[PDB]
Amino acid sequence: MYVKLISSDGHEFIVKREHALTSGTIKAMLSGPGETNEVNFREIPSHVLSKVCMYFTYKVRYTNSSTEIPEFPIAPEIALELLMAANFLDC
Amino acid sequence: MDVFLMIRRHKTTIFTDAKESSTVFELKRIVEGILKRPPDEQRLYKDDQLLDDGKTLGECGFTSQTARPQAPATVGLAFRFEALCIEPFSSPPELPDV
Amino acid sequence: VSEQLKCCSGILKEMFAKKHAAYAWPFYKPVDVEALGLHDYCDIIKHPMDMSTIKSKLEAREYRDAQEFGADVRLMFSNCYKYNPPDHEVVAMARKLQDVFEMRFAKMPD
Amino acid sequence: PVLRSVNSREPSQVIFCNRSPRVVLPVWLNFDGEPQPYPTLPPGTGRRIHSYRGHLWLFRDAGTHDGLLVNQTELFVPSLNVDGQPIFANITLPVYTLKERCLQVVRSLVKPENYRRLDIVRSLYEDLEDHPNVQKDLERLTQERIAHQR
Ligand SMILES: Cc1ncsc1-c1ccc(CNC(=O)[C@@H]2C[C@@H](O)CN2C(=O)[C@@H](NC(=O)C2(F)CC2)C(C)(C)SCCCCCCNC(=O)C[C@@H]2N=C(c3ccc(Cl)cc3)c3c(sc(C)c3C)-n3c(C)nnc32)cc1
Repeated sequence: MYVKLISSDGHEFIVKREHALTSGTIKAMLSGPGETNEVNFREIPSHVLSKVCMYFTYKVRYTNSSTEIPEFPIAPEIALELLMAANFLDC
Repeated sequence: MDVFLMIRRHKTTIFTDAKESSTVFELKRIVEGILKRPPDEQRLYKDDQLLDDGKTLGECGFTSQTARPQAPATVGLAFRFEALCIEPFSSPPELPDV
Repeated sequence: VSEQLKCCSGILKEMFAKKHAAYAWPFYKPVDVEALGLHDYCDIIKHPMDMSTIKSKLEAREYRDAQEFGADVRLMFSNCYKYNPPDHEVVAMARKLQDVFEMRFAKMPD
Repeated sequence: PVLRSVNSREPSQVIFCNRSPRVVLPVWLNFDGEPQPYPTLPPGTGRRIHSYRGHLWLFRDAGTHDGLLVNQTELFVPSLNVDGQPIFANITLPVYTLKERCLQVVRSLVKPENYRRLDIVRSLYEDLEDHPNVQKDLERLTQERIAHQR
């Protein structure tokens, strides 16, 4: 039902499994070759992974919309680190 | 109307949605379902403000405009009762030249 | 006068006929300045006119004689010629439709 | 000459409605398939549009040329007005992938000659310099219709 995403600096992020599967990397990590509940990221810190989880809820919420969706905001400060994270996670 | 919350305590953080008409107690029922802690053993805060179990999330100030998917509203959580302690997220580095 | 205004309705009825649609369609409804992206039509063209407006005035018996009806049909074409340069496709269409009108209007009983 | 407007002289009353927070640049594909820029729509605004049956439209961020959706698809083609009813074209943001959304923000802050001075992997440089492009997307959409028809 839920999955746990852990950041480089301890922080745990409990997120719906269906939300986290938005990421190709996460989907591959806790699926099977031919299954786990926790995923640890050694190189993604709190302020980044928190924003990635916000993107998951946003993505699941507004893909079903048909009339108007809002912009996904990104503060200039986080922009560079969030890009590198988005690349690693394939979302 | 759906409200998107970020339920926080120490170095834990739960991303979950809930109706505006939903009560503070029904949110404790979700926290129980995840962290395995009866509702009477938890408290919910909004910026150092105790929330009654009878009050709805709308009456607490969580609305469609405040609690959005891309920008969810923070809910404080405490167990036993311990003092409310939410560890802050890490700092982003200086805006790189350019 | 009653029999002449009956002709006019018959003329306008034929100008709306599908056989003329290939070049008549621009003049069916009033000129929508927003839809056509025109910022000057209302400055140049003081009295807008179209077949739809004329049809209403015909059914509302607002035309006293056939010469009042013809004046408005010629205003419609005048507005088009006034606003557009002669090389524009709409002018060629206006002329082809006026060819039809002037032919029928010239066989008006008296 | 596959994605192009048909030169029907059959009129079509349309409404363009900008329900994005971006300034929208409508692009009409002319009879040779060449893209033509039309006047931009401010955010939250709508307006009546005179177009014709079989005319291909495509909407963009006027500033960055980021692609936008129209009735939840990339291309808009007017039908014939049934009983003179207008055809509505509702322009919205797509749910961008977090990657493509981050590129947009990094592009809006960094000058193209300075992309090389960002401390990131070589594959993110080549993704930054690969600006959203009308000519690029038209190539994709052309091949999507070939496989769809076959
Ligand atoms: C302001 C704006 N903001 C965001 S989009 C936008 C916008 C601005 C202008 C327009 C105007 N519509 C177009 O440009 C449409 C959209 C697209 O489907 C392509 N397009 C065309 O008009 C194309 N033409 C055709 O398909 C045909 F001509 C083959 C049938 C173009 C782009 C190849 S040519 C249009 C550009 C030339 C504009 C001439 C400006 N003059 C007028 O509009 C005068 C006006 N002409 C016309 C007229 C124009 C062409 C033709 Cl064969 C017949 C009549 C006219 C009327 S009434 C009426 C219902 C019309 C259509 N009219 C009358 C009477 N007197 N004057 C007129 C639409 C949106």
